[PDB]
Amino acid sequence: KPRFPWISSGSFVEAIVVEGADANASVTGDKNTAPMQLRLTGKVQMPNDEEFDLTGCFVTLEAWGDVSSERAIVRSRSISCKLGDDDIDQKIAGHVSFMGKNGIKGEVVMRNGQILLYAGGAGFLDGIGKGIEKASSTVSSAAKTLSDYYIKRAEQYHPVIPIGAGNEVTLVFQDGFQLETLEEARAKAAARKKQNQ
Amino acid sequence: KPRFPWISSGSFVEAIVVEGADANASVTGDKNTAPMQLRLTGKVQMPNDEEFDLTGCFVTLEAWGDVSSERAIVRSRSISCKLGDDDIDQKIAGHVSFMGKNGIKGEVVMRNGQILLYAGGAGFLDGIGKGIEKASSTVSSAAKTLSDYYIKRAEQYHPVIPIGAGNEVTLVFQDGFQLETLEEARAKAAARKKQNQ
Amino acid sequence: KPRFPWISSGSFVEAIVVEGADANASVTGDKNTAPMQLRLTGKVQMPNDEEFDLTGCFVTLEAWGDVSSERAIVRSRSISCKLGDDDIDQKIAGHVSFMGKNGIKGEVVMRNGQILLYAGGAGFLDGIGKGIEKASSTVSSAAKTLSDYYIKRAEQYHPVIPIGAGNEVTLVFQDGFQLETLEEARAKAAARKKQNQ
Amino acid sequence: CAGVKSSFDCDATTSDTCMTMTKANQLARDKAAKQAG
Amino acid sequence: CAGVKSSFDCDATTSDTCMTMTKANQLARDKAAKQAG
Amino acid sequence: CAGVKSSFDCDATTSDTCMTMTKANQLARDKAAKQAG
Amino acid sequence: CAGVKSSFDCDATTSDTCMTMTKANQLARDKAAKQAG
Amino acid sequence: CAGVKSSFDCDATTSDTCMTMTKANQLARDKAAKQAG
Repeated sequence: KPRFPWISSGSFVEAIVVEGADANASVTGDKNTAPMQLRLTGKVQMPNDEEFDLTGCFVTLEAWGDVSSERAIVRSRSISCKLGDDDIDQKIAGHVSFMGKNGIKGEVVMRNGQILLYAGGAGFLDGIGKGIEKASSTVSSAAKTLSDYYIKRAEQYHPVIPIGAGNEVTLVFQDGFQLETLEEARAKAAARKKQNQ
Repeated sequence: KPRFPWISSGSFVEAIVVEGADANASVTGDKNTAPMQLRLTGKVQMPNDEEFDLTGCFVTLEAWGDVSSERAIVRSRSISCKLGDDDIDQKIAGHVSFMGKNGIKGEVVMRNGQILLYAGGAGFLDGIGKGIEKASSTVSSAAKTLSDYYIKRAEQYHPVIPIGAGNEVTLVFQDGFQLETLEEARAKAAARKKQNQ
Repeated sequence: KPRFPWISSGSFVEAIVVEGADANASVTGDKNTAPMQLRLTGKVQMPNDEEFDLTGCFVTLEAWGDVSSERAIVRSRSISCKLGDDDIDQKIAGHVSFMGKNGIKGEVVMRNGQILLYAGGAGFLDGIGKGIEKASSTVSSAAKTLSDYYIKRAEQYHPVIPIGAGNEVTLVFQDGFQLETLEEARAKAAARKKQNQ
Repeated sequence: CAGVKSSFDCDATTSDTCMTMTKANQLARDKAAKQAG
Repeated sequence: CAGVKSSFDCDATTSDTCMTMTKANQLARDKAAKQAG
Repeated sequence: CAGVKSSFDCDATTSDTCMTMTKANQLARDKAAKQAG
Repeated sequence: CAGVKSSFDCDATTSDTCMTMTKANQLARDKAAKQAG
Repeated sequence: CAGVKSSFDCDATTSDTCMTMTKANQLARDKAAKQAG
């Protein structure tokens, strides 16, 4: 029998986020993502009231944003842990749930304030100019150009989700796997490469 | 005979949702979904008044939203359970019914409030400006630009279904299958790979 | 002779719906359907005043909606029953008739109320603004933008047929078939695979 | 309005009484024995 | 407004009580033993 | 405004307290031993 | 209006009396024996 | 204006003190020995 018990799907464990990232909560969030990393602080809960001890192990993540629910959807990248003299480093799949719900709750921040105020002021100058430009018998250009430029410049910004510091979160292993040491991995790889037919 | 009785189609069992997810209740819900996980708390009911005991086992799900019925349609991904010393991890097909009806009942939440209010105020400024822009002999630009920008920015949001915490739900195995251990599975796989012709 | 009498086409049996589903009563109902399941509570009626006893057996269904007749058209998926020690699980074809008529009678529910009210109010603001925008010598923009957005957002909804709880329905086997045990099925499959030429 | 009649004659429909499907199996269980008798 | 009725009949929904999923596993643990008994 | 309700119910969120990730590792270190005990 | 006559002459139609198809089989059962006699 | 809040909470940023990178290496040199101690 192996020293590492099999990890079944749906096993969960709580943890503390070490360093946070700002989620690119745009329409293309899932492509241009920002990594983040968290440390374990509990014992993994196996499904039938079973526990295994992984603590202080690091998990590398890779997350984006979702503005509709203002929660930062994560995607686990790798598991890292160094027990005693042996080393663990594997690729796993999972997510993080905060306060009993998927993702991590947070607020949205935008930087359009001053730029939008300037654009509105320019267009207001356009409106007053066109109003004066009406009274006749039987400024607008500066406003239109600067308003177009300000709109094009302010369009660059996108919602950002600030998540990090030392909040409490919970990690879930969406797919089951088997923990195995780096030396064990290299021994297997060599055995497979041997083509022992 | 096997220790695991055959599971027939239509067998149902009640359970408790462990962690919930926010359903992307949009026109493309079924593609960009959010996983969720629940734990068993009862005994599976076989069709002819028969029962088998699975409790504390975990089920991984993968669900989206449906705004018309404001119910979150789910789709079971895998079954996980660790009885005694042996391990269960299989791919199954099924759904979840809440309060005797398909899906899980919930409400809809939207974040368009402030943005729509700002867009309406800008367009109201357009209306009053055009009204003043009429009285002549025998603001509008700021309003049009900011209104277009606000519409484009608010279009990003989509309905979200908040489901989770510790509500009571019922799981149904839509298609029949056979429970079988991971060791049993690997023994079979090797037997098939042997090509015992 | 076999222990299971041949099932002829047109045989019917009454039953009780266990859990219900909300029918997607749209133009594309027959594709994106919602499953439902019901339990038997009677004796199948064969055509010439003959009966066989199947009770407590489960049937898995797969149904959509029909707004014109406000009846939920069903389509039987599989038959499941566990008599004594032997197991039944087969693919069958059939439908369900309620109150002597095809489908299950129900009402239609829509969620457009508040959204349509808001759109109408916005367009009413457009109308009053354009009326004031007329009186001249010899709001409309907010209304048009928010009305277009509200129409696009409300177009998402589609009629929904709420059917379920514990209503009384009747099941009809549209096509005849032969009941046969799972062990019998596997024995046959092996016999066919033998290629006993 | 609709030119042809717009009403049905059965006027009977299903009642979703927010009843848990777990009890639905129990409800069908005892009725089947009772109706058979 | 909607021509057909715009309300349901169940009128029962889920309550997200901001409850930590760690306690959710504990909540299901004791209930399962109690309901079984 | 939004036709359906525009507020959530959890009303709890994360607090970015401008805390250096170096102390974050230390903060998780002692808590893990304490919660285990 | 329609240029040609818009009415039929049979003036007889079916009556959907919301009658359960289970009784429909019973209704046809006894009538068949009676009409045969 | 922006509908959602437009401010952060950390409110701490870097200070470019026009300091020559040659002294930057020296600044890191002594601090490393001091923080280690």
